[PDB]
Amino acid sequence: FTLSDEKRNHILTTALNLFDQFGFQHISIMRIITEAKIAKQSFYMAFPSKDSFIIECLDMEINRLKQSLSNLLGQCGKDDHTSILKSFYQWHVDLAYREGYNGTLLTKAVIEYWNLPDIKMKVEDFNKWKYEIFAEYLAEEINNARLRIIVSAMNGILLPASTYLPTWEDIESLYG
Amino acid sequence: FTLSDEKRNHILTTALNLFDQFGFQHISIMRIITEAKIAKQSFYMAFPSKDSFIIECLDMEINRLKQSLSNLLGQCGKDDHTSILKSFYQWHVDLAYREGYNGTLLTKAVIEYWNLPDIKMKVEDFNKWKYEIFAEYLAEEINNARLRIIVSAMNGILLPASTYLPTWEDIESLYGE
DNA sequence: AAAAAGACTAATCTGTCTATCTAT
DNA sequence: ATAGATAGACAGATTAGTCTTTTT
Repeated sequence: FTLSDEKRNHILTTALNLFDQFGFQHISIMRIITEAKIAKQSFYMAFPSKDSFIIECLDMEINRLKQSLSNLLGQCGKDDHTSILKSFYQWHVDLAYREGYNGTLLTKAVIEYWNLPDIKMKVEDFNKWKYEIFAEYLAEEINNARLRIIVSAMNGILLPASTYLPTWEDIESLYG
Repeated sequence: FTLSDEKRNHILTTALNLFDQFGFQHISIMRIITEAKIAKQSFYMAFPSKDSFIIECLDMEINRLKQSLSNLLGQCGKDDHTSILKSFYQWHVDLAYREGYNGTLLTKAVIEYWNLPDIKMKVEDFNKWKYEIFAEYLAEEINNARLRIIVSAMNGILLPASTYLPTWEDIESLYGE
């Protein structure tokens, strides 16, 4: 009748792991219901439809990636512009350089869910946020021409089935 | 027990136009058959299953992307490395600016079919082919640290819901160094 | 015989939604 | 009565193998 946030946040986390491992298509409600040690009726007292459940899962993953990159950049010196560059590269690395990587969860949401314009907007607002939060740290050094190439090159790393990825020493030569 | 190859390409091209705008899991084979104005049994005589049809659809797209890039870089002036880099850049922007872009058809096949290992191999074979055919025309080594950044910046243009696309003058200033 | 159109079916699998059934 | 499990059940679609009729 009123799903507890202990249980409510369990269908979200269980589905997010099932979605990142596989896909939005393969993983069904019945798959998440059993693995989250929950029933089917109580799942609908907090989420009306599956499309609302996918949007809810996307906002949680976007906020997760937001805090993940926010803390990683704040651990370097304000004048150490090279440490911010390496943290930005290693952040895109530990995502793509993982076992069973088939793209980020945000890229999957834009491919399967072109029907809802709010989903592509939610991902676009984060990609713009990732660029602007990275330029906030390095605004007095790297110019906008090189910044757009740095971020676009880092986005090419997140692209699955990509070859000839730019190493850190390759990124080191761009700064100087 | 055999099918006309003219009809074979009609089922293949109809599904490709359906997948590039809607993805693989949205379009069913009953929709592909009804959209191609063909019969349901003629689809199974040529293609044994649905995954065999998808892999055949991926091989046709890669060979299409191969000739499209081989020609665009080939029609450029000989030893005009700047004009080739400009055509290589405008090629990725032309793909990302196509209406209804939710990702490359290769990216969808990789994401939506993680189970089939040969799908991830064919796209990896294409991206490996794309980087090496670019170093050939530029008279540059296959290990140029600049080249690895240029191509990866172009793939970032093909990212779904991308933003802050680098301008041509940005890619020009890199190669100018 | 060859190909090509036409539904059958069947075995399957979901999306919600009903109908209780408790323990609390 | 709240909360949460535990089921089938309506309603669609669905992929693959069957059967019929037909034109070349």
